[PDB]
Amino acid sequence: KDYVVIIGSANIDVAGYSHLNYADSNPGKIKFTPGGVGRNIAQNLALLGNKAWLLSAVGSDFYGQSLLTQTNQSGVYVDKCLIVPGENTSSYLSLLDNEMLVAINDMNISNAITAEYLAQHREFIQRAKVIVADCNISEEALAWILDNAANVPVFVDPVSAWKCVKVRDRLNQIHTLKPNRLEAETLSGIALSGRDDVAKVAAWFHQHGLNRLVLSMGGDGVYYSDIRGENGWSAPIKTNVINVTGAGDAMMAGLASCWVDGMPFAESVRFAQGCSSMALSCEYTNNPDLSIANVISLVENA
Amino acid sequence: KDYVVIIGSANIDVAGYSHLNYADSNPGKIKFTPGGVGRNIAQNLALLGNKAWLLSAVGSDFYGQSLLTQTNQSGVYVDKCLIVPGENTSSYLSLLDNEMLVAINDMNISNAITAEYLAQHREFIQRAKVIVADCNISEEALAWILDNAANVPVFVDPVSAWKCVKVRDRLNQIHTLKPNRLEAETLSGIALSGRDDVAKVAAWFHQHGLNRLVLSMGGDGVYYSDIRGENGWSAPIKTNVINVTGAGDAMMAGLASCWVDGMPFAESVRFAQGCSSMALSCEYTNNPDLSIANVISLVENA
Ligand SMILES: O=c1ccn([C@@H]2O[C@H](CO)[C@@H](O)[C@H]2O)c(=O)[nH]1
Ligand SMILES: O=c1ccn([C@@H]2O[C@H](CO)[C@@H](O)[C@H]2O)c(=O)[nH]1
Ligand SMILES: [K+]
Ligand SMILES: [K+]
Repeated sequence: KDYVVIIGSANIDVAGYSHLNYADSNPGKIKFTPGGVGRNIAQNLALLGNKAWLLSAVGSDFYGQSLLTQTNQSGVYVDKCLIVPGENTSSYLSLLDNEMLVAINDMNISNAITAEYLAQHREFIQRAKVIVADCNISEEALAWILDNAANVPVFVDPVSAWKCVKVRDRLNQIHTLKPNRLEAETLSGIALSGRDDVAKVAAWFHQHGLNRLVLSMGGDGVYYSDIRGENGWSAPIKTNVINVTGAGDAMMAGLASCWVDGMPFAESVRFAQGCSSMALSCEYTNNPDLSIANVISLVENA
Repeated sequence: KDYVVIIGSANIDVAGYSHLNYADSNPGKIKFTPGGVGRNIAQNLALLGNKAWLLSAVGSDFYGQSLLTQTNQSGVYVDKCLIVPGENTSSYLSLLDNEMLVAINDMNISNAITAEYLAQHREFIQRAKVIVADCNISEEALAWILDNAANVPVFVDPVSAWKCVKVRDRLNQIHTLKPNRLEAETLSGIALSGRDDVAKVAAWFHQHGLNRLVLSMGGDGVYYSDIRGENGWSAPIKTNVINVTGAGDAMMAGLASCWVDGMPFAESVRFAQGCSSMALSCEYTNNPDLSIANVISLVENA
């Protein structure tokens, strides 16, 4: 009865492209994918074999319930997700071409994931092996999670350069943070011009009380640092990338899962990279052939 | 046990706008509305009080099942709508601004609404008081409907200038056609420069065997013509137009419904205009306050 709790946003990604110029109902292709950092992480966790509870918010509309249902049949326990009356399920609209042209995000239902709401599941949350939170939620909600985790490790996904900042004053309450270059720069106030500067950035994070840093630098690789002194680089699992979406979602899932499985820091980072790689090689936001098995086959094939 | 059968397309309309410039996830607002000419006509018919069966196609995805469910709880009988495996539910994506910027339509599952499919409901179709078909379906499918209607009146919505053409050779099999200016011009090969040319256009339609013509000219009004000699104009119900979508859908519903209610042609046209007016004054694709009562109140306020 070990379970993982993911507190994040549940979205519908809608992607459309043509086969193009404006003020015209132009023929093309549209796809509805299930999305949202929290939701995607929960799903990757279920595909990794953990029993994952999603604490998110969808609307009273029917498409919310289709998001929930689709998520549930992926192995995720969505029966505490909040259904909000009157308001609409959040979404990520994305206009492409044969390659993004533009994108809209409507994610205000994330503000419904309140302190009140999580407080009604305090005990349940405090009896998880691991809590994973994304920064789509309000500052009040993230503060509540970090203040009432009862020594349950909180893994935090910073999401964006804009949304990561709510983490700055609470690095001492976070077990593992996984920022990208821009996010780390935005948090520390130190430029990540090159591979020379990861040390000062990590040192900044550790002096502000961050237990573990998992820093994705892109092509440079992943730099990981433990406040107890262990640090290192891991070079990318070089891959045939079709779409990049769900990469970080998969990596977060890998980190939390490996932690729950008793794996060491470095090897958990390598495994997580394998996961994100599987994500990079799938047209969909989450890969339904993500497994401990073929992630390990992607890793031993190093 | 009188029922109405609607054979058309079932879509999800997605509308997104900002608070906008490119290569950026712009915070904004997204709405999923149920749509598709056929589906909307069925819904307006249910709100007009008829018991309406929808023969459409949605995908094996979950959002299809949500389209069906929302439509069913709007009062429509969707239990013969086809759920197609492997392929995804069709949709009308719309990028707006505070004013449409661009639109994509993905409507290829409409080609799954086959002759085989309708033939498996031959009996049921042939025992309706009226059949309503849209030109989103294939030429083979429309030809099958018109060839096996068993003297059940077929009301046809032409949909677009591009899609209306499949109606040209089968006007003698159609009870009532409702084209716009552009559609009538495209069908007849006669220019509708002004209100002078409605007579020649209508005469062209009647010599090609069309029983009834309901011609919407926009601000000019609605010109209606019976192959038996009755014709006339009806001036628009001037309204507070918020968005225009679902106008013609509402009008078609009004026409079919009024026909089923034994109403005369002209008064059915006036009533139908009232319906479209209710639609014009609702932000949504279908107005849930469309009713015999308050449309008739929109008409008596003439
Ligand atoms: O602020 C944002 C932007 C995107 N996403 C989600 O992240 C995924 C892309 O990695 C998609 O599911 C998208 O909905 C969020 O959760 N928050
Ligand atoms: O070829 C098309 C284009 C649009 N629509 C639908 O018609 C409505 C607008 O009148 C919307 O629901 C839209 O999805 C169709 O059914 N077919
Ligand atoms: K992916
Ligand atoms: K409308």
